[PDB]
Amino acid sequence: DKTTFRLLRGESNLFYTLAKWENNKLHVELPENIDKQSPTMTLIYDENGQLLWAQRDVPWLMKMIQPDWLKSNGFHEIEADVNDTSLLLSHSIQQQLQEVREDDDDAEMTHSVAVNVYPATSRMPKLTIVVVDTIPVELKSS
Amino acid sequence: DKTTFRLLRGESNLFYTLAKWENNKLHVELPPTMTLIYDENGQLLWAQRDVPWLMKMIQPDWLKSNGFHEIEADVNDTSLLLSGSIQQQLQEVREDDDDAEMTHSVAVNVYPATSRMPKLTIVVVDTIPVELK
Ligand code: NI
Ligand code: NI
Repeated sequence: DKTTFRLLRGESNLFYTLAKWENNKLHVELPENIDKQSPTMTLIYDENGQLLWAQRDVPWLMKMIQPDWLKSNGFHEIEADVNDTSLLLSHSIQQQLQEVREDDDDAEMTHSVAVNVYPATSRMPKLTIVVVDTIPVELKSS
Repeated sequence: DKTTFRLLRGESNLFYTLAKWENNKLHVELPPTMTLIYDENGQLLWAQRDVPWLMKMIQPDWLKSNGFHEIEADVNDTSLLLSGSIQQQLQEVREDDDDAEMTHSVAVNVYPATSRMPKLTIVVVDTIPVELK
């Protein structure tokens, strides 16, 4: 909750820091195995809500992010089913998800989402960074 | 265990975001943990507190890659990691065995060189021992 919020807001900063504008475009300089260094998903939008960069293409995830949310700092929650939650990681969370599947394969998983607004800068346009924790809330205890 | 590393690596990304390279020197802004920052050759550039016994615990091999480790320490050394709140619990551990051994979680994170910073390795240590919550 509070530690989730802080660690998610902290990952937003890492990506902001590592982001650059070259060739009239946004690029992020990330270590080789970023996906594996953290169980998070990041998206980066402009002041008008247009996607500029996605750690990956995640349809269900992109329809959950209400444009409204991009105009202010916030902590939200989105929902996915076990099947989508598992593609977010596609390692041992997989066994746990199978266990959720054994009792209810239509089970809903809740994911925390941090929205961070960055006012434009001399070397950086106004930007909105969105960070989604990929470990559902129902599996945190483990 | 797992969230332990995630919270330590969060304290690490913080220090990396506040960091700056000016006058050819690393510049660090002040954001239960202790942080140390090293360069590409594995030389210390900054320690949040100078704790000699801890530095000799950070195996140079660990600075090459991101990783999660554990280091042992007696009660005298663990209590030197805080200057002292938790100190009270440390006194009763000491009171029933001055040779008690303490474990501390250690997160190592590597940040590749870029166009605003050179390759760094930030090391974060959980100052509260594993067996004291
Ligand atoms: Ni179904
Ligand atoms: Ni002794």
